[PDB]
Amino acid sequence: GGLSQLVAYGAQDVYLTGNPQITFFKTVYRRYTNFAIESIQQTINGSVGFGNKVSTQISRNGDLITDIVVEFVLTKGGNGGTTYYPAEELLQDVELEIGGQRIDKHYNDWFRTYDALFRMNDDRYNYRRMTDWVNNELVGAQKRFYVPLIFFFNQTPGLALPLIALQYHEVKLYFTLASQVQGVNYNGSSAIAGAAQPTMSVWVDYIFLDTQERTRFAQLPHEYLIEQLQFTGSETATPSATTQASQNIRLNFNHPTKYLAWNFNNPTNYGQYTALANIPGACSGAGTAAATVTTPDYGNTGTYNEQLAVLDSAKIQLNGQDRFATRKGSYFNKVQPYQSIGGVTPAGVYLYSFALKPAGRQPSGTCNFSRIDNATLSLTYKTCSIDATSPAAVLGNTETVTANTATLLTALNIYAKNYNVLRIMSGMGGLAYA
Amino acid sequence: VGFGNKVSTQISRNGDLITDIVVEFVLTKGGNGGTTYYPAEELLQDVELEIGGQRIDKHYNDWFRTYDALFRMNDDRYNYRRMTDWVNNELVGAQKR
Amino acid sequence: EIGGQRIDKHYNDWFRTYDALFRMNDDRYNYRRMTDWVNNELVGAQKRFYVPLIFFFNQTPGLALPLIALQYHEVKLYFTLASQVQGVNYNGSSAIA
Amino acid sequence: AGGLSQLVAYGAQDVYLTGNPQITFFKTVYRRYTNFAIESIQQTINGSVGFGNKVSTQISRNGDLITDIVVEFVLTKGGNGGTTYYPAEELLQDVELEIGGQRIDKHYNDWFRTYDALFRMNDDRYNYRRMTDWVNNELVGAQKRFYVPLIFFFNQTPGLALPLIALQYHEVKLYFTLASQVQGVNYNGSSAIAGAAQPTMSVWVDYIFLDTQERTRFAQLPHEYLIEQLQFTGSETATPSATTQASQNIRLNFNHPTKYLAWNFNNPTNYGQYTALANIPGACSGAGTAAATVTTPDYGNTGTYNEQLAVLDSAKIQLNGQDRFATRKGSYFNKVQPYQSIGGVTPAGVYLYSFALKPAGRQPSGTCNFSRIDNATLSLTYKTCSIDATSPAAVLGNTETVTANTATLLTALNIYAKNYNVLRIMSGMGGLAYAN
Amino acid sequence: AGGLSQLVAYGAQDVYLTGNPQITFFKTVYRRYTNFAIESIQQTINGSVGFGNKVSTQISRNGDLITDIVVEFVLTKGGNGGTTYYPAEELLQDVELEIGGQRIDKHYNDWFRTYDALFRMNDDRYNYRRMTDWVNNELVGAQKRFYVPLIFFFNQTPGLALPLIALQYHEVKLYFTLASQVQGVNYNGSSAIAGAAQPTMSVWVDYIFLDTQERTRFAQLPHEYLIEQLQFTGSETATPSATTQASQNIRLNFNHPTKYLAWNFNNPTNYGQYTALANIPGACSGAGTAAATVTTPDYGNTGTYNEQLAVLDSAKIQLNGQDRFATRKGSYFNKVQPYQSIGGVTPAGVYLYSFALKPAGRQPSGTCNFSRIDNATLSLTYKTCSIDATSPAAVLGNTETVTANTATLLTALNIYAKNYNVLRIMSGMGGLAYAN
Amino acid sequence: ATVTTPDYGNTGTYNEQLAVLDSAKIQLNGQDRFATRKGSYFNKVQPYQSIGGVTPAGVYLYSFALKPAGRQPSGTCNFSRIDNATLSLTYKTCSIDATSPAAVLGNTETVTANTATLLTALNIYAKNYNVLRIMSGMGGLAYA
Amino acid sequence: VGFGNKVSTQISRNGDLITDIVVEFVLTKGGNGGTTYYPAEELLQDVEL
Amino acid sequence: QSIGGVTPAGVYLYSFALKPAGRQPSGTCNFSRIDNATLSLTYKTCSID
Amino acid sequence: QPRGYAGLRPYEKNYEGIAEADVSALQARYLDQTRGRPRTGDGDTEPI
Amino acid sequence: WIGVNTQGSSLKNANYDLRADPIIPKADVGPWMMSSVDPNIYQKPLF
Repeated sequence: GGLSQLVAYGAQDVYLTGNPQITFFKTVYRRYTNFAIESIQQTINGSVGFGNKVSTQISRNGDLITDIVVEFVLTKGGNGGTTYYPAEELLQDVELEIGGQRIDKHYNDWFRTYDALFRMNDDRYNYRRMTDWVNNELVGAQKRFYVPLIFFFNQTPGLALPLIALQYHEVKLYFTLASQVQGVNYNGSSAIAGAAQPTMSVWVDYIFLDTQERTRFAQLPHEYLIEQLQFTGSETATPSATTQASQNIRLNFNHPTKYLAWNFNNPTNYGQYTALANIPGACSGAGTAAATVTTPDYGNTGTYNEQLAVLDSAKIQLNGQDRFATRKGSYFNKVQPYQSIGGVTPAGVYLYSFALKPAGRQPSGTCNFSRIDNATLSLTYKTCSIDATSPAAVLGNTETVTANTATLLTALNIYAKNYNVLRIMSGMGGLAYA
Repeated sequence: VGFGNKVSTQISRNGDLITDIVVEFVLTKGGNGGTTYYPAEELLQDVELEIGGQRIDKHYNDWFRTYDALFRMNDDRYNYRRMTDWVNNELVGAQKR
Repeated sequence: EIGGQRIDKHYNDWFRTYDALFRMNDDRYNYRRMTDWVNNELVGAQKRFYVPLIFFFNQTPGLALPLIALQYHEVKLYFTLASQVQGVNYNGSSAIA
Repeated sequence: AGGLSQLVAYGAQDVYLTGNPQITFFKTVYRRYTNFAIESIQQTINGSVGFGNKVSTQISRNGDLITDIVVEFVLTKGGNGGTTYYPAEELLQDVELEIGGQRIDKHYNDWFRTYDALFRMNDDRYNYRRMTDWVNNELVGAQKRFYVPLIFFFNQTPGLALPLIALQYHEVKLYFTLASQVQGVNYNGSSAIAGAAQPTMSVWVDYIFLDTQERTRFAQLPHEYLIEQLQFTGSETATPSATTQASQNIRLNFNHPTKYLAWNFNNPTNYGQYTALANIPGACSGAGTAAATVTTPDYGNTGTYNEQLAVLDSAKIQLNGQDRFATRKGSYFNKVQPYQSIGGVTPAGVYLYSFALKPAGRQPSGTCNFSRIDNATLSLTYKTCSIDATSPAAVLGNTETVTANTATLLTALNIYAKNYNVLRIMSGMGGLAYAN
Repeated sequence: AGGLSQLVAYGAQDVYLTGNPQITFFKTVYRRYTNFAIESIQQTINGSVGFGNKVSTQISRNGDLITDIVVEFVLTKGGNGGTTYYPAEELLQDVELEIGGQRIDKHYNDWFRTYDALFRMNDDRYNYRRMTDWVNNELVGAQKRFYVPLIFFFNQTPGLALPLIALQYHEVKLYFTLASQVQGVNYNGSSAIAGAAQPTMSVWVDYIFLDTQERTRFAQLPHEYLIEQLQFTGSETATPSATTQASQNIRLNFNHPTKYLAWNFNNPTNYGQYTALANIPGACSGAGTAAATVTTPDYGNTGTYNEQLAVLDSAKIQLNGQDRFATRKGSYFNKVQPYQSIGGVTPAGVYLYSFALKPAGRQPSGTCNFSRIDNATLSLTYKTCSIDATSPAAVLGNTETVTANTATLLTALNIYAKNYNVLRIMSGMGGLAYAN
Repeated sequence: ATVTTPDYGNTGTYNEQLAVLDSAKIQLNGQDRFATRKGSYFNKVQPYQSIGGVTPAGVYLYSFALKPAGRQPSGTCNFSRIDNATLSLTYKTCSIDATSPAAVLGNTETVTANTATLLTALNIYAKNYNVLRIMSGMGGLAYA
Repeated sequence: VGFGNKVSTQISRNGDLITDIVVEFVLTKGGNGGTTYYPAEELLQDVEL
Repeated sequence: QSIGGVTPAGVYLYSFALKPAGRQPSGTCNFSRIDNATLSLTYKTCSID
Repeated sequence: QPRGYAGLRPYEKNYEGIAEADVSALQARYLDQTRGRPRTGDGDTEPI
Repeated sequence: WIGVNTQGSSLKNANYDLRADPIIPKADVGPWMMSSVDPNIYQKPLF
């Protein structure tokens, strides 16, 4: 049996097993510090409702904080298929403030873009179960959604924010709730009579440290290498059915950037990054007589069908020099994620990494835009020649074209993720670089 | 071995260390597709591990189901399901290991 | 197997081949008497058969395994029973009800 | 090439076989030996020979040592082929060996049959049969000279040649009892055969002639010869029944280091019948046809390997109330024991249990000393005799634990034990070394 | 209880078996041996092979030592099953062994038949028959390859491997004579078979390849091999009459320390026929039915154990006018001698008388030195050939002193003697120590 | 008579005409170990010379030992030191009509019954000598 | 375990000394009340120590 | 094992003692040193008419 | 001989299996005492 | 291991009566039949 393999040994094995360093059959576990984790509700200041601004202050219950989950309770304003990640749409934005300094900020669209690029498999599925209705629920159904935040300290304990080391500084979360949420209080442009206002609660998971560890955090200076989001909105060089639109955007970005990400969208419909079409799932009623290529099948707003995307090609130019050769939109949609993330990105969402592994915590190559005068994103759009109401026109067409309904994707959202340092000393914190 | 029976085995001292253990079963379908649910997992009601006569641990069919429900995922979970159930619409009389 | 180490392995066909070559005369006839029905027995007949093993220690006292010198090693035999036995549970390809 | 391709295939795995070689196979050494010759000499029988008569002979010191002894008999068939079964063996009812007046040993016609059943084999067995029976379909009136070799310890090997030369003041005598009846020769079952002839008999001894110095050493030096002896008691059987499995516990009144026990169950009136009669080929007179009678054997085919006609279900030897070995089935004693210890085939109804590794040789190889057992016993369980012997289907298709209704006729049990003793010869005299 | 109960039962009588033990049965130590390899190498045949031809082969010096030699033949059947009897054995009429131009030995087809009749047995004998005859009811036109192993002293044991290596200046050759006719192959009795194939032949020698040290010693050292030789003379038989008992005194022109004598009576017309023909099953062509004749044998069943068809009533061997042993009956030589000395079964018409304890072996065990005996004579008494061979009752029911009238056809007598001599090899040359 | 099913009680036979091996040789390290011999040589002669028993047709033996049936080493082929070892077989032509008795019984050396084609499996066995070392309560084979 | 079978156990070293030993059996009646007599006793043909 | 009498159905005993029926203090189970001694029961299905 | 030993088809001298005791040694007792009462441990000793 | 012999080779010729027999020391009187039976002396007799 197995012995016949052990004896099969010679010079070619020496590089693999000679003077062996490790085994696999005995693990040394590392003794760790003594700690405990508790989920504690924060008080929401202000008034919760659609379109309102509320805020919360994180209470000093524990020593460090990590995960933050914002609970929302919404009721369906219509039947199954009318909503799309509505809890995500609702949390329009969240701003992180430490010591009165703006540290970071996320947007509903970022949560959608981020998810589209970085979550995957059953992480992504379980993730949707917490922000949408995915079991064919009907009008009036009530659900509590759990929207995790994705600030640096909300992703790893390694960057738990040491509130204990911030005795003098408040840590606050400022939230903007959307004026409308699709399939909840509005249906496209129409209001839904009788829709309920949201119930909201913010939960913070706090780490309790024992004496030696707590003391070190409280007294020692720290430098936490964290990530931040940069974001600007732009008008899209709106696609046309007659030609190929083009655009060159100087990006007002800074800091060592692990990656850029972007999408084109129809601001009317949360998560719509692609054109509408009369092909199954691509529009409300798609595939039948009732199909309308003016309204999405909200429950199926996102798609992997690149025919409905609008980016033909793109490049990033730095101070007049090409950073890389121009690549097709499908490179940025399918290859980049293959190489850098290992997940599957929806059509209309694009990524370009400067990092070997942008999805991780450890720096693995960055582009420092603080040293670049003219960082320009060059975008070439597809020609919107396809009659979206004819599935044959869509499904049988060429690489350089898209749906006539693709011209509705008039908004452009460009994101960048970078590294910075959150310095903490003598009970206070703030960023090393602006 | 049979339904409702308690059986046991002593692990043979053939190698130096042991890791993975797989229990094989051969089951047949007593009805059509849609009638079973992880039947090999259901069948193995529980397993108790003993060293030198001392209990070390014990798993239950329900635990296997709970464990799977919580800790396996994606294609690991599907591949697991393939190893304990009939998932290609097999019919009555079908035999599977 | 000794101490978990495989020492040897024989097959029904080996016993037949071995016999065909190395046994003889009345030892062979008696062997046949211990493994078959040689007196024109009929259906339903019952007999106890004795199949001696042919491992080295089963051939001479000179090689008797020293269980006494194997204080830490077991001597074990493993057997596989045939899926079918001709004229006992099957007749060529047919099962015998 | 050729064979050299094998010689060059040499390495560490060969050292245990050929390194520092001790022997070769391609040059043998024969040992030089003494100068001796073998002469076959007729001895004088003292007494009348006939059926039921008892005679004796004294072996003359014609040579120095004696080995083989052959008793010649001449019989005429009292019926046709198929009516006799080893009749010269049956005829010599028994033989006693006496040295110095001490009884050294004794063999019985049945022992010769049991011994043969267990220890002779193949052509050795057939050739033996050719010297004691009619095996070429001879007919009534056919005359044949039979040779019955004796099986006393000095008849087994030159190595135990009896040193008559060293027994100057003691005589060696054999006593032979001739059976009152021999089947198919002077009686057919219970019926006397009119006109049957009385046997002609002669005893021959094969004597070893040694040279001057070899003779001197044997004549003058004391010698201790390791010999075999046969212990034997005949007894009744807990006769098998068609209604129940009979059982029996027989105290074994044995002594001495015993190599093995041997036994059989037989029909007291049919020589060599260790199995039940049946209407299956060879198992009864007329078997295979309408006239078959399961009260009389096909004498020429008395012996059989068909276990279904045997009567022992199981047996064990118990010593001082304790099991000596696990209870085994009758078929174990009949088939496996001799497979393991002898290498021949034993006929159904004949059983062996060895306390020795190689009981068929002369060299001691493990013994049970019954002189050190208070209460040895042979425990026997019999098969149920429920099978209708007149119907071959009933016989051929039956189960392990049953036998023929005619199996209850095997009422006799013969238990033998073969042991060692020492025959001490000194100053011209000799007798058995241990009394018990 | 159990085996431990036997060990504890120790007494005075165990001391002579296990006290101060010398050996154990449970620890066999095997001897390390010189490394070697065996290769079967085809030899050429000088001269076309066919019936009646004389051909020969020189053994090549391919290896160092030689043992087994097998002659292959391909024969065809000139009639159906039952028409042949050991035809490959018959075909190899003889073989001579010559070293350096001088004869060492010579074997003949009849010897191979006699040798087999006496010394092979059981399955060995059957397997041999399977290599020399057609034993599965093959039909006319059937063709197969037949093997006839040689039986010269070096062909029976590695211990006598012939040191071709030590015979650097002397060739070793085998000369073969093919029979002019072979029954059931090219002739049916006296009638030639039209279209009969001539035999294909091949001679194979098994060579031993020695390692360096063993090889060197054999090449350089002188050697002495104690070997056997076969002496043989065919002669006129005092053919039995139906009116009386023929008798004969045959001067035996034998020499050397003879191990044993052997002989047979035969009908030279029919190879292997050592007995009278008769109308009893297997004893003649068509025996048992309307077509039976006692002029032709059932060739496939030529050999028989029915002594009624044998021609020797009794015999003795005289040495210088002194009876060697008392006169014994033909069945003593046919049945008792081989029982005692070989352990196999000898067919009717074949006789053995040993001067040795173990004539079937290689180790000397008592011999008759005929080189010291002026007059060695075999004295024979024949049976009266008065039984009507065509009437099975007449044969099967006959008396000890008579045989079938057809016994008169056994006019040829073959007397053999196997003896020891020494083959000496030195300085590359060799031959025998004694000339006679 | 059906030549697709054996008389099970008489499955084995000594009738060489039903054998399927015409001839064979063993080749070691690209060179012949012995000259090719007929199937009947392996079936009848090897056993004659080395065992003294009688081997059924269809079963073959080639000994490297003088006395392979014993326990005492008497010559071995060490395949552990042979890079290449091959058994070379030649089969008989299975042209004989098995259902027509004369066709079998009266045929030649290189042919057999058409039913020979059904013997599709080949089982090759070898017996070698190793050392079982036992000491201090444990043991195993010296040469794994 | 079954009718006519020979089975055995090696007692494990769970404790230091042992006393009571009880063999459990599960049997099903092959007939009505009155047809059995101490059947678990009849079943345990023997036991060796 | 512990009493030698016969107990009616529905009444159960588990001894921590060698001889619970006697006065002598054979072995005992000290619950004053045991955190949550628990009796775990499994009931039969009451399906029979 | 033309081909030298390629070294292929190797073996390992004196390969013993894992030691398996037949005596079946007693199970090892624990090192942590039984968690009895957590707050009223070792009796109370009520007075008169 | 299996126990000493409380009887051994002594009970071959035991005393029927209860009066202890006079001990005869077995000491090879004859050079032929030696008679391996033991003496069998009573330990604590009736007296």
